[PDB]
Amino acid sequence: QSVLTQPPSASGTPGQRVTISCSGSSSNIGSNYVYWYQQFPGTAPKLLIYGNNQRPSGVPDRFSGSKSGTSASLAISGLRSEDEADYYCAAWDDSLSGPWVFGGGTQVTVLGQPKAAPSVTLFPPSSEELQANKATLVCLISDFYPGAVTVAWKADSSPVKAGVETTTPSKQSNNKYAASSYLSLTPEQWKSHRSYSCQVTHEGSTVEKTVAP
Amino acid sequence: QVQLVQSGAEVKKPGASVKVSCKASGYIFTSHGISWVRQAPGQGLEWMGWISVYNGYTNYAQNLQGRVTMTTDTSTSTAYMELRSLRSDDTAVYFCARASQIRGVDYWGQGTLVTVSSASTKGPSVFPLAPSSKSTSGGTAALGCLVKDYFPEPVTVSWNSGALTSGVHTFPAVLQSSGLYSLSSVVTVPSSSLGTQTYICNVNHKPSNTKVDKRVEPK
Repeated sequence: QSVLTQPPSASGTPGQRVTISCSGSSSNIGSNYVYWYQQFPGTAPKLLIYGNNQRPSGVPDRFSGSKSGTSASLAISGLRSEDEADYYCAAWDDSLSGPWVFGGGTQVTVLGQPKAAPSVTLFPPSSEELQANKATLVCLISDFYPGAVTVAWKADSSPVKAGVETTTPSKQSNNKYAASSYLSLTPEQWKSHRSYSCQVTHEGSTVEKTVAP
Repeated sequence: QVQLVQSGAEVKKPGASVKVSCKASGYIFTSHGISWVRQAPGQGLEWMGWISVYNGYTNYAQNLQGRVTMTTDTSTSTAYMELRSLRSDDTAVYFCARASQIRGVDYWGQGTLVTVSSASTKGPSVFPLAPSSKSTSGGTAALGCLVKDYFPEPVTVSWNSGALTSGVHTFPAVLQSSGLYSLSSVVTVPSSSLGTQTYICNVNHKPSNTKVDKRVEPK
């Protein structure tokens, strides 16, 4: 659907200059102004570059835009963790695809951050939930990097396959990652086992927390 | 000081219409156009059209097959987008944004999530995740709240009416098999504070017009 073409991903380590290409044709980039946007999860896009290469208020000059022929480029100099976001190009377009077109977005990852094993907290069902004849175990996984984990659940020592829901890791305010997993059970299942465990695998090694009724 | 403030998230049945509003401030409303851009969850930005606040000219994206109408009210500095004959493929965050020739689409509203579904709104069930000796790790203790079985997105969570922010993480929601969402919010606090400090999670689910303030107390 996007008329302009950007790479789906770009990456670098801190202090690198990362470039993101945006290609189109004569009716858009070739003849018209290009714009760039930064978007963080859950937030609106923010204008980063207008008019091919101008920075609006508050955008620091380590972001630079350029254009040549029918392709444009955003350069993120001095890369740092706060630059992890999606970046979109856009342009006016004089063809039938116009009047305004977007690229498909580029997700920027910043590598070379300090590795960190996860912290795991496992909450039992609350007394309130049990009194409502339901039960959820809540496994919260925090302060890890890189942002990838797997979660497995056990009842006593037996693997539990059903009733599990697991979120994709996302960044904490401190730029490390967190994730969550839930196990739904009946109150009688909760009460009838000696313990339940959540086992988190990160970078090949595991951290497992156990709770007991 | 340019700001565009949109109306709240909404759920709509297939075949219904939605009208989103966008209140502009910090500049002369008629001096710029207003564009609308939508974004399906996790996906890219799609231009829908734009209107000249000053002279009324409009241009709409062909792929919407005539289903969008854009209007403005100069007296209240508000722009509106109405999308008719809704379908589930219309589920998206809808953004208002200011438009002009030089600066392009420059300032954007905060976005409005419109969920198109035959299911009815449902407010959350909020349960405390109580601190205990088992949720404490050398000087810090975790406590939280579990926000269960709501529809549609979004929910917001604060702690102590916004006074407690350091050490807070609110997780993304998961869409369960029932078609309802659940999420959690957790705070890491000093163990010593557990006595004499209070903790209330403030859950707002605007789609169902429900707010829940749940006290989270030691077991």
